[PDB]
Amino acid sequence: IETVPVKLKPGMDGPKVKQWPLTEEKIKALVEICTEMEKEGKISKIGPENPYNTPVFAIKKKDSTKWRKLVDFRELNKRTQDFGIPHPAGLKKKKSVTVLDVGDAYFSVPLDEDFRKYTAFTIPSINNETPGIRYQYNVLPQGWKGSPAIFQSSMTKILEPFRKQNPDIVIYQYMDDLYVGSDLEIGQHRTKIEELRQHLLRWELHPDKWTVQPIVLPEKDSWTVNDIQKLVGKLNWASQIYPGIKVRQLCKLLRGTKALTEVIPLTEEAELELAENREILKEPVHGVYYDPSKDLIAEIQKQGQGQWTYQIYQEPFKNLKTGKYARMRGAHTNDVKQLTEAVQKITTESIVIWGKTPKFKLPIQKETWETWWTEYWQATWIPEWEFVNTPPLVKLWYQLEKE
Amino acid sequence: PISPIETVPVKLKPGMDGPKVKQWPLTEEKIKALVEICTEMEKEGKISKIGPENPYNTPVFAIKKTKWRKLVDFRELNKRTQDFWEVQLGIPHPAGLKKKKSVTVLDVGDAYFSVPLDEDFRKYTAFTIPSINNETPGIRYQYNVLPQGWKGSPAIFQSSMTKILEPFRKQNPDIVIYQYMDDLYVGSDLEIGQHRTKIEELRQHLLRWGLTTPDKKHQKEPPFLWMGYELHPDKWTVQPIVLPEKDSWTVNDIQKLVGKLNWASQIYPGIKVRQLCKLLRGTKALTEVIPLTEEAELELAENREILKEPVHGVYYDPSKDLIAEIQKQGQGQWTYQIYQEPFKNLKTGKYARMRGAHTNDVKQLTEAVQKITTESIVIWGKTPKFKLPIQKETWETWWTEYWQATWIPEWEFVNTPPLVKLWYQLEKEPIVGAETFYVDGAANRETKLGKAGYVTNRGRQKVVTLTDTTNQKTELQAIYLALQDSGLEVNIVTDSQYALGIIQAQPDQSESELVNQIIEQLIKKEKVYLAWVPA
Ligand SMILES: O=C(COc1ccc(Cl)cc1C(=O)c1ccccc1)Nc1ccccc1
Repeated sequence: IETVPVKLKPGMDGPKVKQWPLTEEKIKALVEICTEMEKEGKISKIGPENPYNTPVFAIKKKDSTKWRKLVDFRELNKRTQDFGIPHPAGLKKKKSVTVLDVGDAYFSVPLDEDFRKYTAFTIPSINNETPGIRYQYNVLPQGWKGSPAIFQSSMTKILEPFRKQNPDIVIYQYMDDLYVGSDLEIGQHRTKIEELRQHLLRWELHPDKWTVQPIVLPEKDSWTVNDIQKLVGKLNWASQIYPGIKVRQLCKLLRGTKALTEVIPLTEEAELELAENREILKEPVHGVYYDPSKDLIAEIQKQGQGQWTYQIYQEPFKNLKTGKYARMRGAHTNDVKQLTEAVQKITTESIVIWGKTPKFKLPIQKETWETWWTEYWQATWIPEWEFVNTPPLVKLWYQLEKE
Repeated sequence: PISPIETVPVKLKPGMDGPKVKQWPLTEEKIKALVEICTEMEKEGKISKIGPENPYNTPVFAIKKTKWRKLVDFRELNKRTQDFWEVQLGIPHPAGLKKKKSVTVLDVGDAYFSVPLDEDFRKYTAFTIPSINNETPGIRYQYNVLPQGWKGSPAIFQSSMTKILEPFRKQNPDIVIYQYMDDLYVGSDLEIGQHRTKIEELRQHLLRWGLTTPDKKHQKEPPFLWMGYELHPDKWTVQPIVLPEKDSWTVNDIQKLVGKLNWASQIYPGIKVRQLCKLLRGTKALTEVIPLTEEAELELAENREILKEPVHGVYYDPSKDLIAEIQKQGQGQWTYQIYQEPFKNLKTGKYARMRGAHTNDVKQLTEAVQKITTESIVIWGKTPKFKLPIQKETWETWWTEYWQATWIPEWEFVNTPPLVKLWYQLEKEPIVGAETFYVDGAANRETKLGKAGYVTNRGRQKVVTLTDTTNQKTELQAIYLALQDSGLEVNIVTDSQYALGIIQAQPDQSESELVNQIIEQLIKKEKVYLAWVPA
């Protein structure tokens, strides 16, 4: 099989990202994994004249004893020429969607001779009592943007029979993944999947449920100066989203220097105002649409007690989607573990709906994140991310979301 | 001899061309000495007499170390040569080496000239041997091997050595080899006689590849002086650290001193440089002489005693627990020692007080834990069990409700005061029966003229006029005034966006002298409730 000429974007030089320290347990695994890939001719050791580098590490998603190798090509991907995969809006509209890792399909296609060097990666060594073990690819590498694109013709060809046999099922491909969606009953759905698996072996999401939860202001028997002050703080800020939100009559019940604990009887005006504000918050703000030409942003706030809120958007205050995530069983004492599952969860939803990953604003310190995230990562892909300082009010606001 | 190894394909940076710098003029003496040298080299196959072709050139010099030696200046060729993979710039640490019954170092110095050079790049290494004055044309040469001083030599040589050792390593994996510069450190737990035999087998193996064997004079022995340490069979130590005794100290003298002492504060428990560092105030020149105060004298006197103390580490045993204990030496300052067996430390250290915006002890502890975790993973490929001076209750109470993702790996509590804890905890709800201060602050940001004050539900009021302040400062002072004029329980209402920040993070240390004054008041109350309301 031939090799299509692949190139870096005009003016882009290859990646030179440094390898982050790996634990001995992980190094041993990549060594084994890599030795075997070398034998199968998939990768080759390289010389010192190759200055490029991409980080690599090892994960474990489904299987237990087994280790998987995950290479972080985000940078090379950003510098790789453009081509792709068509996104079907019907995907999100399916009762059930299952993800399948078709990363191995690429080990069959050779990678352009001259582009290989840009795939250089390094297995680190403990205490540096050894030089790193350098390699580059000979075949399409997993996680690389150009892989699914080049193996595009071969994916439609092998998928067509199943798509023809079942024109009521939608199949979407992003990176190494294949998102398969249908409406069939659970059992019939899963049984229908293996049909695809078996087909593939020869070469559990539910979007409809995904609610768009609203904000719910507190309702109380009696209101204290403090209560009003707090409702007003949130309302005010929230008016950045909804301009019909007002706090005039409420703010008036604050005129005076009363004890923070004193009960204030709501006037009828403050009541209507509260009533008008509640109606307004019964639905998402009108006019927010998805714009393909812009980047999707995912912001996450640590609510506490294992709770997290997020908002996907492209323009500030114009949320395409908002939601909440409650730490899964067992992450009780690990913030970093809850945060990584949320990112994976938010990224997967994002892929399903718009076919692209969002850029995250993570409420965690860079050092904290980079030191441990791979310990819990399980996806074949990796989103972009920056670290931020959660504004006190944004958290207070979305904490109000309805349950 | 030249190693029959395949060459590494080198290139010049994007488009650039070979260097052309012109030969510095030399005397008849230095020229005759170089001709001697270059003839001996041409013979060994190292370099080659070339001709008219080559447009490139590099300046050759002659230094005396006491016979004449060559010195090619490859700076220009080095600016034009492609980049190579880091020649491994990750410095190992003694605490990471696994003990070995026997370690033997093997020197491969002139090995640089033992590895051939990409015959395609050779032209770029052309240099010239001048004629007496500037008379007739000089003799011209080119390198057939890795030139000493050229950008790519260390990397290519390392790479080359690595390939050459792969066979040997395969055959005997119970042997460890560390490649550092021109040296090979070979260790093993075999019996001395067998070890010695393997060294000779290896030495013999390298000979086969044109990588010559050192003499018995050039043969180094234990302990080994490496990157500043002394590695002994059963333990490692720090080379003696000496401090210059004088009756005259210049600015430069004191800065270098402070430098060496700050370095030593890592391995040595107690080094202090406050009094010496003070001597740098208002200095006007690096050569100015600053009389050491009494205190700077008492200090520099005490450190000398400390450095005379014996501080050693131990090596790594993969079969014992990796433990790390931490201590809060002072606000924003921590000391840590990582060990396996009690009292036998593998490594130790400290993280300096980084004066910044605002944070808290549990957070800083949390960051000290992180830096150490990354350090161990790098050195031992695993994270240690932590013994921290903070209660599981204190931790669970702080982490569980903090706005930022944070985490501490597996840890235990050790009651070695001072203990790290929360200095204060703002109330969750307004305090009943506690006065409520409605504070406010305003200042003409241009005239820096403002006022700060409050009015309480109890009818208590105040207003102070501040000369030369900022909006922020008046807001914060409004709060400060409220804190100092109130009882042990206060409710405080403010519209300061900043305060909203204090509510969320509740710092116990900041860089602002004002925020710090407020923190001290906060800490002093029995209960305090801060409420923010839009302005
Ligand atoms: O028992 C150990 C543990 O250290 C080692 C283990 C393996 C190897 Cl290849 C080298 C070392 C070094 O000491 C070393 C020397 C020099 C530079 C860098 C590392 N050392 C030792 C034994 C007998 C004698 C002296 C030391």
